Amino acid sequence: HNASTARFYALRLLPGQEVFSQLHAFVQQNQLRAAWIAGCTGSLTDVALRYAGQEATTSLTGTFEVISLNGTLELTGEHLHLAVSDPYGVMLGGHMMPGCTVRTTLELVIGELPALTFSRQPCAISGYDELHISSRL
Amino acid sequence: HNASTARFYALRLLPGQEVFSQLHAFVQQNQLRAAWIAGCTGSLTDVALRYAGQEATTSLTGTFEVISLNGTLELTGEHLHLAVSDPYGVMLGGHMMPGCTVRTTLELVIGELPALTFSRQPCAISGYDELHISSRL
Amino acid sequence: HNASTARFYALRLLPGQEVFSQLHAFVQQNQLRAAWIAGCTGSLTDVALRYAGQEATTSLTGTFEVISLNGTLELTGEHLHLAVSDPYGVMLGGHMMPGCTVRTTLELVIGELPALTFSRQPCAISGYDELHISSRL
Repeated sequence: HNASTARFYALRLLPGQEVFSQLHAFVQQNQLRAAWIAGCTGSLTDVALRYAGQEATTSLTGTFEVISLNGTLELTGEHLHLAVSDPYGVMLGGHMMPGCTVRTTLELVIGELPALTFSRQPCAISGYDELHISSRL
Repeated sequence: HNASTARFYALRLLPGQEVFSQLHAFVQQNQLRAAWIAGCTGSLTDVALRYAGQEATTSLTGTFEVISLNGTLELTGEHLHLAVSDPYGVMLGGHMMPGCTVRTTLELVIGELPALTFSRQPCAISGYDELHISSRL
Repeated sequence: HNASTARFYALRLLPGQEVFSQLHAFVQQNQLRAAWIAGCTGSLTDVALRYAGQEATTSLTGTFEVISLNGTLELTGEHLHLAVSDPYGVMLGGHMMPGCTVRTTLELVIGELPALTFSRQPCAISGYDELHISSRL
């Protein structure tokens, strides 16, 4: 039924740290196999996003607040989306890429589903490696 | 105290599937009585949103990334909000309506609160059927 | 490892209620020490946001839908971000401040991490009081 209890972790990233690398380090340290971002708040200086249907990554630098950071992650993969707001309330969003740097802080609550395992397997329909959910066993 | 442990489900919707119908099918299959979207990431082609205070639904078609999908759902009701971003980072958001179609994928982590039951009961204050939380018992 | 199980609460705020005060009342009533917004949907009339890097709070009044409300909260502190959409799909976001009032409803699922305790301690790096996570014990 792809059901499972959940174990949660709370963490705070520091100024200057790059988000993707830190999330991967956390996933590795705790050997998370089926995790997702359950909650997130903070700020960024550098932002790296890949807009819908775009192949290239867009790099931005400024004063940004993280409005939402959603998605799944595991030992060998992830799929995260980010939305940020600037000093005038304007928001931008897309597929989060490596390169986002913490401004003052990034608070996160990450959930792990012990009974499941996430992997990225080729989907003949979309043509990309998509989320595959199987029992941890 | 309206407190409860939570059971989580992970799922992936496929290209071409309509979100509301699939969420309802999942709710029905597992007989979820007090669920909420704990995490979500993906993409859409068709988007159906009802903007703030509007009576009519706005239908859009294009290349969109799902930035956030939040809300509650249960056997006989739901209340979900969606935010999407286009190929240029521009975002749009509102009350999600039936009609949103998956582009490449939609990854979801849904939580269910076994000790509670969600229902929609008339609120003399707002004038609409609002979320009512009671013990599962 | 800053890990913990989670206990969840579901609640609905009423028309006219101010969000910060109600969240604090809920935190106080249940003596929550390490909580976060796990899910949220609803509408607002008055919106109080502090944009990225800004010192002053921006006050708005109108017809808004809550697209996302994220962040942590505890007995003596909180850090929440809000994103809202107007009658034309336009979104605005920032650091949520006291002053946001419910329009028709605000549905929330709040998680509490029993094994942890959140506090705000001075960070010599950012220069502000930041999230500090310690064991509940």
